[PDB]
Amino acid sequence: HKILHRLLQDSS
Amino acid sequence: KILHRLLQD
Amino acid sequence: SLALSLTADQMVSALLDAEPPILYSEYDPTRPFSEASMMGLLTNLADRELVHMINWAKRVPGFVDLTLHDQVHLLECAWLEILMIGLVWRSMEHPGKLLFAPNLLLDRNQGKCVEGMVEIFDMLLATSSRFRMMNLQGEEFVCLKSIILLNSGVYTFEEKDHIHRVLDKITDTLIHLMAKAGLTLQQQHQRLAQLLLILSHIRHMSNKGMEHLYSMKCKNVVPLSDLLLEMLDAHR
Amino acid sequence: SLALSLTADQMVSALLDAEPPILYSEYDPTRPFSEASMMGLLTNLADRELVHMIWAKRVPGFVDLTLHDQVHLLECAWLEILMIGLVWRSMEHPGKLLFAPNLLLDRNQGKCVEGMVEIFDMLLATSSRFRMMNLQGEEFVCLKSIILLNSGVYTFKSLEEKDHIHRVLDKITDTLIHLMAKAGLTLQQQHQRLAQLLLILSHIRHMSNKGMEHLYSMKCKNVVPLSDLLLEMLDAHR
Ligand SMILES: C[C@]12CC[C@@H](c3ccc(O)cc3)C[C@H]1CC[C@@H]2O
Ligand SMILES: C[C@]12CC[C@@H](c3ccc(O)cc3)C[C@H]1CC[C@@H]2O
Repeated sequence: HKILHRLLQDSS
Repeated sequence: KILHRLLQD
Repeated sequence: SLALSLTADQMVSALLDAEPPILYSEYDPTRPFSEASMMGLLTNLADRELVHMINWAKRVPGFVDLTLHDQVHLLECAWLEILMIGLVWRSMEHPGKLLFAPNLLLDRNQGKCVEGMVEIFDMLLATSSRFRMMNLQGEEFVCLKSIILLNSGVYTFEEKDHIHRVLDKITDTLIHLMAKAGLTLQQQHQRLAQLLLILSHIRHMSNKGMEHLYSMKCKNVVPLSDLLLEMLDAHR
Repeated sequence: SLALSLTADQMVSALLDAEPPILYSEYDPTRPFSEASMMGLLTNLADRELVHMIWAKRVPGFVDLTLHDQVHLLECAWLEILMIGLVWRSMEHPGKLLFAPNLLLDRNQGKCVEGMVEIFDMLLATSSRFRMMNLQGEEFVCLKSIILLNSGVYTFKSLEEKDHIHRVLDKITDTLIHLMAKAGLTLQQQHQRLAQLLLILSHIRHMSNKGMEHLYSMKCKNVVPLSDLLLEMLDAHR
């Protein structure tokens, strides 16, 4: 969904 | 300005 | 300055004594609400409250030491924050409702009457719940309201230092109150922070409310008093 | 959680180590600014900073939250976070805003964009305040974490999470106080300084709300192509 969602899950 | 006047009365 | 020589207990007394009365709205129970009539009620109320607020500010220690231009600026900056913290305070003992006036107690569903207002009601109600959870005390409330007056417009400005000395005094007062109430040293700084962080949320609600009020004005929904128009104007 | 088991010194270390990198602007300093040019640089910078801010995951206690709650806090606080970062690094540049090491803008360059100088003045005023208080790096990282956890905490069967966030917030308060005690401040001076710092967060909220409105107006006018990420962040506030 949200780009933010994707960024959070992919955080490094 | 109304506020300016009211701060005196 | 007399304000700086005030003890903590004298500070609290002065602030408690300067508290404005709870005013009634022009609510007419013979008629159903419209977007226009509800906005009229709330804005008529804010207007009468503003007059009392102006006179309350004059009694906040240190305030009258400022130039009229500075007093004007601080109030123009903080007026809606001050109205809102008052509303949240008197709504404390009414879970799910905002006590705008004794004859005007509204839940979020009644907020829906006005386009976009339920969002504001929800934020106010959330803040009210927070006060209730923290068991905010009246002495703490009056300190917080005075901090808002002195702080909100202080950076958009000697006198600056004077305002900060006064603000420091209010901090000392808040700590004094908490110690007197039996809070441990650690609990004191923890509660101080919790209370002050609320002011961030109050600022947020004021900015959102200001945009909404301006929106209603620009759609000719409600006529605002000349004073309210000028207070609103100061934010653009 | 581990967040609550951290010592004050361990909290400061964790926050320091979690600090995002300082990015450069694509700015080419041989070309005068235009309104579009300026907005482009600032928004491009903000978009890249946002990715790095998502730092958030390393803020003690944050990783404990649901994906939903993390999204909410970031959506609420992202511009406040960018702004306090900007104010912090601009501290030692009176009258200027250090957006990047290679993009140092003075007040008048705010006029390059309509309605922006008003924003610049507020940021500059906050910077002067930080400078006046002699704000320390250890205190700054504490304040920025508080913003992340506080700004959207009241916009929330899940009362256990909100209480966890409040426990973490209390720990950060303990940490600020610890730094002040270590710095030799008396009890009265500690409480006074703590109050002073937190009141600045009120002004930072104010600047964010104003900046959000300005960023929105520039968007609608199509005076600048905003990234998909930036548009979604902006959309969350409207
Ligand atoms: C009418 C509005 C609803 C709350 C209202 C208010 C009135 C009196 C108070 O003591 C507090 C708040 C001010 C405006 C702000 C947004 C909205 O337009
Ligand atoms: C481009 C704007 C100016 C500052 C900008 C910003 C960019 C990067 C930062 O690290 C901080 C701030 C955000 C927006 C907010 C208002 C204006 O549109």
